[PDB]
Amino acid sequence: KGPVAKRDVLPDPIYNSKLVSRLINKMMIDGKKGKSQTILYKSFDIIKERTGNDAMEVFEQALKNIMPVLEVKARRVGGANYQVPVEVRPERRTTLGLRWLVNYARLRGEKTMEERLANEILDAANNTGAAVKKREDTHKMAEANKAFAHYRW
Amino acid sequence: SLKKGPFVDGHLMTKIEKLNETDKKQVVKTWSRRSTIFPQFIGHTIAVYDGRKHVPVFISEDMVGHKLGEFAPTRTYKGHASDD
Amino acid sequence: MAKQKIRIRLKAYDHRILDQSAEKIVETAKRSGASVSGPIPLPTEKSVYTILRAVHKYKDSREQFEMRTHKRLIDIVNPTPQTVDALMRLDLPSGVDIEIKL
Amino acid sequence: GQKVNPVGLRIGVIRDWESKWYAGKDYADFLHEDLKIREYISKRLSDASVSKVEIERAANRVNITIHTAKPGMVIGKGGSEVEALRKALNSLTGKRVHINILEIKRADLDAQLVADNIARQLENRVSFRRAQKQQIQRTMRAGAQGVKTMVSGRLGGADIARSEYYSEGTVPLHTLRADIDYATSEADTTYGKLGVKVWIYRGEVLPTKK
Amino acid sequence: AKKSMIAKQQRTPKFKVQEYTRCERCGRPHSVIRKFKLCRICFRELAYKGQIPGVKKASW
Amino acid sequence: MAQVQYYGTGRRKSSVARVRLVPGEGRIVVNNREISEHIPSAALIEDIKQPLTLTETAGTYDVLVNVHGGGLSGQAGAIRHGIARALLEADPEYRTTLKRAGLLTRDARMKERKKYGLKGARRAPQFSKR
RNA sequence: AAGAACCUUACCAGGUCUUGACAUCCUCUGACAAUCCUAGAGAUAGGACGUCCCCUUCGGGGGCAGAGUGACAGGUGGUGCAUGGUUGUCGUCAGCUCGUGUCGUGAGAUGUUGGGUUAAGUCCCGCAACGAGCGCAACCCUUGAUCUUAGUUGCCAGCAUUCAGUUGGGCACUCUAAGGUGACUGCCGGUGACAAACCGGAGGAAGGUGGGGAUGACGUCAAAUCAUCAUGCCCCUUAUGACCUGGGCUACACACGUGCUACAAUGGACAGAACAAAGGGCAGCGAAACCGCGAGGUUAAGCCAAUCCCACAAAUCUGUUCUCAGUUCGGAUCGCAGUCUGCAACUCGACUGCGUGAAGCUGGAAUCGCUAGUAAUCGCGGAUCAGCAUGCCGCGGUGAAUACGUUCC
Repeated sequence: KGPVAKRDVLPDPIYNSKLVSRLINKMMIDGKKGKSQTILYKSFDIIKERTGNDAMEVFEQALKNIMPVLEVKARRVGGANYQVPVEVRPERRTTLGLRWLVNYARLRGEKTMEERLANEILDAANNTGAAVKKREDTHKMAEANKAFAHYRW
Repeated sequence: SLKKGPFVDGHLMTKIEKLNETDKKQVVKTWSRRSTIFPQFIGHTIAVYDGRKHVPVFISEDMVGHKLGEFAPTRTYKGHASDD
Repeated sequence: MAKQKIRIRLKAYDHRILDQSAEKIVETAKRSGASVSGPIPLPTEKSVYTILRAVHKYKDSREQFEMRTHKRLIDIVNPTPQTVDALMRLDLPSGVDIEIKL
Repeated sequence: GQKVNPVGLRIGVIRDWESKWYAGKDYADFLHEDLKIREYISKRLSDASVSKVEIERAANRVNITIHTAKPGMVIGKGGSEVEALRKALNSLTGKRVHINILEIKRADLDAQLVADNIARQLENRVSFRRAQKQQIQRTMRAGAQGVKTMVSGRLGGADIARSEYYSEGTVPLHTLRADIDYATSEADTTYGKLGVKVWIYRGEVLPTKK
Repeated sequence: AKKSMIAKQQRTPKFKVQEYTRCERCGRPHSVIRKFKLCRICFRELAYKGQIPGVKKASW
Repeated sequence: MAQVQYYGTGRRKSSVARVRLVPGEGRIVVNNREISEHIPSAALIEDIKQPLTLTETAGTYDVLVNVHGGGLSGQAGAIRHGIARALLEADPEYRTTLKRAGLLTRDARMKERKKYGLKGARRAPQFSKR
């Protein structure tokens, strides 16, 4: 067993950073890099169109805003389940952030998928929307019930 | 089917031909159900060999292109337990 | 300057028999002859076959037996009749597909 | 499996096919004529015996060479028998024939012959255990790096069924250079048929180069 | 009834379509490849017997 | 017979490419077509062109490449490994920075042959107790 | 079940045969065999046109038919609780044993335990044990790097040619298949008894059994197959056999297993543009030209095939258009009109044109797969095959997410 090696992603040319490539990995469906590509560039364009600001900045603030500080983990030691709160790994933080992000972005119901990814990422920028609400819900399930997971396990 | 054309085995052809020209004999069995109905064949009644028992069949003007053996179902209905 | 030339071709299942046959068929070309092109490789086409293991069911288990088919070509610029008369005799091999054409 | 035949693995890498040729416009017909030749050699297997026949064909020609522990059984006196066989085969194949002969040294070492022999012993109703022991002793006289043998079906007529096997020396079937001979045989006792199997490890083959 | 079946097959069919493939070594119809006209089991046992080159088994 | 040029074969998953680093304007040529044109748009094409930019930057050498086999991304990747190895044959000294870049090897991998009893050469359609 | 329209087919119904559809011995004549007519659903019977051949001093030789005859032949009849043979299963899990010796009254134990290490009874060290056999591993194939040998039907860079690698030429390169090179913890560093081995780094196309396949140990389940074949025993024989027509193997109130297609705007529809691999082909593939909206047809070049054909890759990309709904979503069901194959498409074939436009707007309890070119998904080919492939076997395109860990199943 032991820890497994993990490949680093090929950096996205625009905007340079590999994290956007991680978005290219997560947003993708049916194995299509090109569909993720088009939705990505149209996403940067629609961000450019409404309320002018650098896309990388609002994206960075969004991803910083969508990462949970703690996460519960259910374990049936006896009658009924018992979740144990714990500090989240940063890779797990960005993973949960991007996954709840794309998931709630999928259900926005807007006619244009790019525009609702825009509305969603700006909701993350504005400390609102289903994603921030869900991270807040995880924050509620955590802390309030961390006493069982204080320093025991 | 396709073209030129519908295909009787040909014995039924001479049979119904002789029956049409004269005698006017009614009710005759056949094992060859594959044969299609023809305009010269009209008005005859044939016992159709489903296998278990021959089923007599009158020929209305309406039926021609349908297969002669199609009218008699070999299948037995239904059979089911508690109806209604 | 171009001209039609004899171009013998070989085909066989086993390869050792095939290139042994190639050496035997070019060796006659070398004596009482000239130039003598080498046996150039050809892509070779195999035929896969999947068959059930069990006499009855258990179709989930099978096996793949296959039959590859090698091919080769040999050429010579000079027809040289004497080695053509020499060509008529071929003690080896029993398993070979030689084909002569000009 | 549980036991895949070693003979189905040894061929190609370390041994040649029993019948090699090329096809061809009619791949099936050559196989038909060759299997028929096997059908008549099987009739020749009744007493004259044979370890194996090798076959080669090259368009209107055939090379059905034989190798046998007892060469004179098929030749006869004056060589008339091999000629009559040549005619009996020429009448069937429809093509020129010239059947060949070979006499194996230390013939007991061959798996086919010892298997047919112990099978005949099973036909003789000798005890199967002692017969397998005489098999191991005889193959020990033959001199080999390793030998294994096995029998199945009714044994002495006792019980509903039984299977047995004896061995001495290494018998590595999983080795790809082992050059292990394989054989099967089918005894016919009144109680029932007796399955026969034998494995012969002749030894590893060392590849050559020039 | 395999003898009756091979007797049925070796005799010329009233119509050419009727001639289904079957191996000579064994009288079993069905699941016989047309290209070699052998039984899957016929070809199996001959494969362990080794009838044709070559390799055998499970390459590529 | 003209000015000296280096060349480096580069394949991936049954897609082979033949790059030619002739010195010049540095505009790339794939099958007598521009890289901006042969695979629109496609941003990944810049990743095909990255290794030259990761090494000192920049010549830039003109590239005449002929590729065959595979899909678009695969043949483009063949263009990438092909310009990479050609850059390797440019000067021996560059290879050191290349170890930091990886960007060579062409790791041979291609889709596995299907197993019998399996659809995806690994995946099993279904299982069900009882 | 790698093709149930007939055949297959075994089973049913009806019509027929009893030394027989199939094999051999006898006596025995005679070539065998067919060409049509008649009756019949066929099966076959009643006729003519017909066979009357080949080597031998006459005995014969030869297939083959016919006749009778005892024998026999035949069974997909029963028995996988009689079997050979073949195959699942734990499981590609690392164990299962033997020789000698020791110990124990005996069964049994030691070896095979213990320490370190490994995917592994892998190696190392120690141990009253020392070895050995069957496995794992290695040996094989496939894939990747490179060299050499060999350059056409394949290859086109450097040169000219052209609509076209097509044609001169080139035989570099791609590519092709033979022989080689290469990986072995070996080089370094650290740990460890300085052992085995692990970790880190360099070298390298590929690093620590490189990736994949093959390779399935003693045995378990009286596991599966008398129905592939073979066959002990039992049973039937003018019938559990044989021939034929038609059926049925496709039933239909329903349950379950396993696939396919969708429930849609990352989309549908239209137009344009672009990248494959592998396999098959002479009783075949069948281009091109032409006819038909289509399916296909007419006609026909080339190809026994690195030449030519099956053959166009599809997703994708680029724009146009629909703007969130039982919909330009999906295609069911059915009608009409055609078409391919076949004596013949009613039961019970496939495809096309037109028309009809179910249900379904992501699915309870529950449950399955998969650690990287895997999952996801898009097309292609083949075995099968007259026709019929959503199944099976392969080929390539696009191509991820996650692995904290052994608490729990």
